[PDB]
Amino acid sequence: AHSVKIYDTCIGCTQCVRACPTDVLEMVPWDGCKASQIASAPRTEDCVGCKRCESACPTDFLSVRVYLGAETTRSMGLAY
Amino acid sequence: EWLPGNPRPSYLDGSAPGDFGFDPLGLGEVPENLERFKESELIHARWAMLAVPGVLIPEALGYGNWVSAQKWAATPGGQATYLGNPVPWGNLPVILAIEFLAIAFAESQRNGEPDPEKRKYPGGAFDPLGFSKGANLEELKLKEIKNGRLALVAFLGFAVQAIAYPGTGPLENLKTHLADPWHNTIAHVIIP
Amino acid sequence: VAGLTPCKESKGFAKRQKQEIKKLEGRLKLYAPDSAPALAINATIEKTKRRFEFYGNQGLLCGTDGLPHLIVDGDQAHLGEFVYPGLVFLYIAGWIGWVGRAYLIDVRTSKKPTEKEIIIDVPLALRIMSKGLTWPVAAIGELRSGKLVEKSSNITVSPR
Amino acid sequence: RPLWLPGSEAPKWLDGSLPGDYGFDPLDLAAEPGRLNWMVQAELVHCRWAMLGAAGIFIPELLTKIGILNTPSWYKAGDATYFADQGTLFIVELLLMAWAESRRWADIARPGSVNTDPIFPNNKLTGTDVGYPGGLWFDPLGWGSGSEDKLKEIRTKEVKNGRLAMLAVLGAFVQANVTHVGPIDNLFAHLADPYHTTILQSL
Amino acid sequence: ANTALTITLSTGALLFLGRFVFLPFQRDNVSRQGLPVQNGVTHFDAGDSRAQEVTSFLKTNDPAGFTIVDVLAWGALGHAVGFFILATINN
Amino acid sequence: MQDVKTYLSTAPVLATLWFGFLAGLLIEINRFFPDALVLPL
Amino acid sequence: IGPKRGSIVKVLRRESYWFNDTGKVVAVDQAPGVRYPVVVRFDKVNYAGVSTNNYSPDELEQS
Ligand SMILES: CC1=C(/C=C/C(C)=C/C=C/C(C)=C/C=C/C=C(C)/C=C/C=C(C)/C=C/C2=C(C)CCCC2(C)C)C(C)(C)CCC1
Ligand code: SF4
Repeated sequence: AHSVKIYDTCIGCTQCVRACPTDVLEMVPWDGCKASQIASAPRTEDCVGCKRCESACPTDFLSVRVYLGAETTRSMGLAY
Repeated sequence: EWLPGNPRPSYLDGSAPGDFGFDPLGLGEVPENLERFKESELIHARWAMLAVPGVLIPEALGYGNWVSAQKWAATPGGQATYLGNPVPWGNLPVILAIEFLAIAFAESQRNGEPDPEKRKYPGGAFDPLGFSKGANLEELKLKEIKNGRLALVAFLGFAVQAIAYPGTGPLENLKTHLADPWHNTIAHVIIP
Repeated sequence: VAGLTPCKESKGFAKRQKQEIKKLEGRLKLYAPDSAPALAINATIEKTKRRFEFYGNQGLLCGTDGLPHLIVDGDQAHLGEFVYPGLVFLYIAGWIGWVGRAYLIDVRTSKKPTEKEIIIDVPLALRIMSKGLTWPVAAIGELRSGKLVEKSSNITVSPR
Repeated sequence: RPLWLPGSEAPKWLDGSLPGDYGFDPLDLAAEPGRLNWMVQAELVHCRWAMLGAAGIFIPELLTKIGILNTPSWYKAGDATYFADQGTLFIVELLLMAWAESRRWADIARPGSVNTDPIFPNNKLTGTDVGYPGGLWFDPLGWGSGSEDKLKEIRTKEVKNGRLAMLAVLGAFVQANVTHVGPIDNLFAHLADPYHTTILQSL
Repeated sequence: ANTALTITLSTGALLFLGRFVFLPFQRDNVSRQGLPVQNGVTHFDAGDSRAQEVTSFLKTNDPAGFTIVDVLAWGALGHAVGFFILATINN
Repeated sequence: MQDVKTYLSTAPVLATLWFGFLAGLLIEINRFFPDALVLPL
Repeated sequence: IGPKRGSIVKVLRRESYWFNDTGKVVAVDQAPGVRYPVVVRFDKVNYAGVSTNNYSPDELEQS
């Protein structure tokens, strides 16, 4: 549904994963930062699109980026 | 040397005839614009030096100024009096179609020269008296633009005297100035 | 000028003076002549008569409505309508703009530049509020010396 | 050196070399580098135009009060008729001011450049400092040369007499605006009743 | 008046300008500007069959390249000037 | 006064003291010189 | 790598808040493979409220 993209400006601060309320983001190993980890979005079909990860990203400009695309019953947040 | 002590710019070295360094606004700063400005400053000046005898000598001989000898074309009948004699072919569609043919053939043949120096001073057929093929060449070109800029300032004077004082000509502005010169100046135009 | 009669010879402007005192005179009829609210209306009438005799003596232009109109083109008769108090204004408004600009330069080279804007340093402020008196000589002086404007290489620019 | 305000620090730009320096730049109008070169030239024309101004405002009006010239007042001198038109004399002045000030403009910009004659170049001005055009046309008695301590005193006397004339001429201007009486008569109305002829009484 | 002489002389004046005066000015400009170009290619090169420049209609036998389109262009100005003159005279 | 004058130098107090002086001045201009539509000077 | 620690740099990154702004370098990572090693501290925060950001040496010049 929603497309969440991680860019190489990430410092591995992990707070995009901690702010995620639908378990989209996970921290995979990486070689481009001091923390040696970058975020990724394997369960991007579960993304509501709330951009809590973009609110918690301290990198200017943002490393996690959520693009609101086709919206399904996962990304609409319904219970009915 | 239009201002003693002023630094002349890098694009005005003094080797040009009349290169006095007068460019405060920097219009000739572009090199290819500056080559057109040098062949524009001379056609303008040569038309202006063909205009100052075309204004004063008709006025000094008594056939009116350059405005009242020009208002006949707006009139349906003016008959085109030349030296006090009406020419038979002096109709407005006749003399404009010749001017849009003869001058346009002259200006198109002028623009066809690829050399940027023969566009300035062609010579040859346009110099039959052989002064270009003489001992003095640089000072006569300085004589061209010093006389030319004087007539260019003169024609600017000629035009704005007609706007400020309609119905009068430049020798009639000279005769008005020669009577009481401390009362009738540009301050009559500046201060109404 | 612009089809407007002068207010000293305008019959509509004198009509508005007549119907304004008459409104205030009828307000005075229900008070005692030595009472305290009657002194306020009597001071209002003398304030009105001072106003109408001031508008006619300044060469104001009155239309068909009997109202003074301002000519802001820059007329030699009408300088005090727009040009004279505009130059008085822009001097005062440039004084506000020059002492606020010079305060920000004086606090940008400080230890905590953001605490000097919520808490304005009055000895630093009052020593340049006096200096805003001569500000056209200091604004064009900074313009000619290049200190008024900042070069675009040191200015935060949003991307295309 | 004495200063305009005791107990006040002199500004770093006014260091005391300039004739007439009393450390008086409270609003910082000559702080900038290269600016104090322009403000001395501005002071020198203004002081000399005011001493020319004070000799044409007060001296012919004083001799009118004695009655040996019968010259009109300076604020009504623009209404007086002459052999030339009053509007015409403005533009003839600013064509002559276009020459005299632009020769002065190049001296401030490029010093030592326009001391030579435009026509007969053997005639050269002997002035060395900026703003002091020594020569036969301007200093024929040669009083502008000598020791530097002696030259500083006579340059101090130009501007102290010049700043007084600036205040004088600015005073005559406001006196003729709110009282409409010439300024020698304003002096003679102040030696009769000084406590009743004051700026508050004239508003 | 004189419609048959005013129109003929004014068309012949503009065709004299088109053939002998402004023909190096026109032939240089139709080569410097060239054909109209979209995205680096000609409109006919991009696929428009209706944008092909005609060559049988432009096949001129004049030695200076003065074709029948230039007859229809410079002669059209000679009638525009010629009816400018006739309307101004008849007033 | 190392902190009382710091509070008095804050943004709302200095806006109140300046605009109290500013509106205090412009009212007192509008008493002795009222109905001023044209500057005579 | 990096220009210098404790030096004044100007950011050439277009999408940063501090583009054409004076910043102070506090840390340069000398480990290989790091894309943005130079840590630049700024006197002004961005809209997120932070002043610490990592840039490459290609996106900074000494000023
Ligand atoms: C010499 C020669 C020749 C011949 C040629 C010819 C003869 C030509 C002609 C030509 C012509 C014969 C042309 C014509 C043309 C025409 C045209 C082209 C027309 C057009 C028109 C128009 C278009 C107009 C318009 C209008 C209208 C319609 C109406 C309104 C107005 C107007 C006017 C605008 C040849 C080849 C043999 C060769 C040799 C030489
Ligand atoms: S919050 Fe931003 S900087 Fe931190 S790990 Fe996630 S994407 Fe990287």
